[PDB]
Amino acid sequence: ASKVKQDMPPPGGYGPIDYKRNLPRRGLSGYSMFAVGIGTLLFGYWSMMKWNRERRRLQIEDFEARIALMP
Amino acid sequence: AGRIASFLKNAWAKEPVLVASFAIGGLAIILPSLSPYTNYAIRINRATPYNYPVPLRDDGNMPDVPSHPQDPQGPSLEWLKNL
Ligand SMILES: CCCCCCCC/C=C\CCCCCCCC(=O)O[C@H](COC(=O)CCCCCCC/C=C/CCCCCCCC)COP(=O)(O)OCCN
Repeated sequence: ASKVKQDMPPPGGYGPIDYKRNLPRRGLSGYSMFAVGIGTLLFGYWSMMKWNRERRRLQIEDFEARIALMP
Repeated sequence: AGRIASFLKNAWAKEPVLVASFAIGGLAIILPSLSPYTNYAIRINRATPYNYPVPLRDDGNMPDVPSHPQDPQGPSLEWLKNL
């Protein structure tokens, strides 16, 4: 006596279902990456230049200590 | 002018690795000849006293040889301190 009941889609329809490819760009330019790399290299070069010059001075100092102690 | 430009564009499009390798190699070859600090590197290598400095027998005719390490004569490393 009751209404026919069955598994049916809701009145209207269903919400849209996405299927298309979605790969966002999500990246920097090539120039920016290359510039960051070159700047990092230059900073490291300058720091290591100072450090190695100081190390050469220290090495000369201890070599002179040896020279003084040798006789 | 334009032929080499197109060749370099094609190389950058197809073989960036080889382009970078050749650029780095060329820079490494040519830049040291134009640097003013190469002589400083040579002098730093020369200024390292690996062995004992043997003193010279004084004969009264060496005005440019010190008689004590703290005497003003002889080489100076003041340039190295400020470098
Ligand atoms: C003066 C610098 C010299 C010293 C520095 C270099 C040290 C190390 C670099 C040399 C290593 C040897 C590299 C030998 C190159 C072989 C070329 C070749 O035949 O490869 C071609 C491909 O390469 C070519 O396209 C032929 C030559 C193209 C030009 C390559 C670079 C030439 C110079 C470009 C830059 C010049 C200098 C930089 C300036 C930049 C501008 C500001 C074949 O590719 P396949 O792997 O077989 O393909 C399989 C899949 N298809």
